[PDB]
Order: sequence, then C-alpha cells, then structure tokens
Amino acid sequence: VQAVAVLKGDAGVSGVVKFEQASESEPTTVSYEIAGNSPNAERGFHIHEFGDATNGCVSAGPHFNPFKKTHGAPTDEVRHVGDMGNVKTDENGVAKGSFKDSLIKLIGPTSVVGRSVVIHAGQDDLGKGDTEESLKTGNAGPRPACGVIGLTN
Amino acid sequence: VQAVAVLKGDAGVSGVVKFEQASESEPTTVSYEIAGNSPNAERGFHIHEFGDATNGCVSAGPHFNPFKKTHGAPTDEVRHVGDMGNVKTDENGVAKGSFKDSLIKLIGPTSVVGRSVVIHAGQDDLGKGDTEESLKTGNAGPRPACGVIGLTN
Ligand SMILES: [Cu+]
Ligand SMILES: [Cu+]
Ligand SMILES: [Zn+2]
Ligand SMILES: [Zn+2]
Repeated sequence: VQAVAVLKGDAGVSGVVKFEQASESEPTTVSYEIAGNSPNAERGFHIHEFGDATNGCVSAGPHFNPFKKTHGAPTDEVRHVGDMGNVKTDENGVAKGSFKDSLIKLIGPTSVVGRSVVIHAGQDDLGKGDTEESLKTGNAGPRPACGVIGLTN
Repeated sequence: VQAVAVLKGDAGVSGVVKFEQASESEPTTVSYEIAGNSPNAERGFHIHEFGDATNGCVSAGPHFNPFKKTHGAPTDEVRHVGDMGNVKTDENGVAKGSFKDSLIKLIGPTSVVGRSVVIHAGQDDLGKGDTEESLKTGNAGPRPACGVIGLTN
C-alpha cells in the first residue's frame, strides 16, 4: 500500500511525504522532502488525528494517539502513534530523508490514511521538557504546513 | 463516521464536501457547497480513485470503480461507485445540496476515505453519450478543483 500527503500552507513551507507498507505487520517507510523551513534547524513532524482541512492546519486536531499515551520521541516505548520527532533542515531550509516506523500503519484499525501530516515551526522537545505541554505536543509550536494522507499507487 | 474534502484549485472554484455514514450497511449522506462555478449550469461531480495531489487534480486518477462497471448516473444500476452525477449551480455559480448514496461508503473494503472528490468544468453526460468516452468519464471535461477525503469528527 502507498499513500502520500502534500504539505501546503500560507507560510512558505511546502513538501511531500510518502508512505509505503507491504503488509500490516511490516514497518512503514516514510520519505519526505520539505522546503521553506528555517535553515540548519530541527522541526516537529507528526501525524495528527483528523484529515480535516476546513480550518487550515488547526482542524487537523491533536497528535494521532489511539493508545492514549504521552508524547515522546519515535524511539521511545511511550509515544503517540503519530510522533515522528524532528526533521533536520539544511542550510537552504530543506528537510529531506526517510525512516521506517513500526507504529505508523497504512493497514488495519490504526491506519493513518485519511489523517494529516503536520510540519511545525518549532523544535519538538520529545516529551523531555518539564511541562505538561511537553507531554502533549512536545512544545513544537505553530503549524505552517499540513496535508491529508491519501491513497496512491 | 464523518469525513470531509476541501475542494481547491487555481480556477476560482472551491468548496467543501461532507460525508457521514453510521454503519457500513447504511447509506452515506453527502452534503456539498461549491462556489465559483458557471452560473445556472450542471457540473460533473465524482469520487476519483486516488487521494494523490502531487500533480493537481490530474493525479486523482480515474473514477473510483472497484467493480469495473461503466460510467453512469447515480440512479443507474450500472455505474462506477464514485459516480455522483451533476450538481446544479445557481445564478451566482453556487452548487449546494445533499443526497444519500448506497454505493459510496466510509466503512469497509470500498471506503472512499483517502480518495478524492473532483468537481468538473463540464456537464456529465451520465454515460448516455454515444462515445466510448461517455462510458468512462461521462465527458465531464477539466477538473478545476479537487480535495482528498479525510476523517473528521
Ligand atoms: Cu504536530
Ligand atoms: Cu470526475
Ligand atoms: Zn505526540
Ligand atoms: Zn464514472
């Protein structure tokens, strides 16, 4: 199965995020290319609950968290399913890369198809900040761009 | 279950299409409000296969047709699952309305979540034109606006 989200906004940030998962048990490969970010920075990157774009990136809702855990890093045992950590931007403000994740799925009851990908204007503290907020959003800040995850071939 | 698609394009057409289905067996209620169309006209309205917006509305692909039937009207027994017929625009070029459909579903193997809604620049001939094209696209023409169907609450 393949899916794709086109990130759009009014802040100069835009990009494309691709997802690929063969079977439900296999890890999903996430590949992204995002431009217009601050250069040489780390930016919060997550899958939010709703694929609702009626109110910009606001209507995307909170981080996808069907298991009701706290916010963490992708490598943490305790994390939201949608937690993809920070992407690093280069000297030209481009974030490009890929990774495999075992919690994010395109198949099954926790499928992210129809939900949203959100790139933030700030750095995700990975739930390590000493604030209640750190455990909810990672203090990643505003949402300059987002897109609904759709099916593709 | 509720889903929504925000129709965007570069042609001045934009809108919102909402979907609601309680259980898989129940009809899905489709409500729409689309502006910027030609006034007092009929415009093709369908669910296309892919929720891929990487190449405008082009990457949405063909009409969603898992059962491999020919193009028809929503009331035809032989139609594509994604065939929603024509929407009528008023004197101000606004198409607003709602209907219930039993082939379009948000639940199950034929779910349209993650696919696209496309509003056309032309009238759908409902598969009644005497052309091979009539049986594939209804000769509805260009795709001024489209959106990926995402989950909402
Ligand atoms: Cu986020
Ligand atoms: Cu169409
Ligand atoms: Zn989180
Ligand atoms: Zn059709």
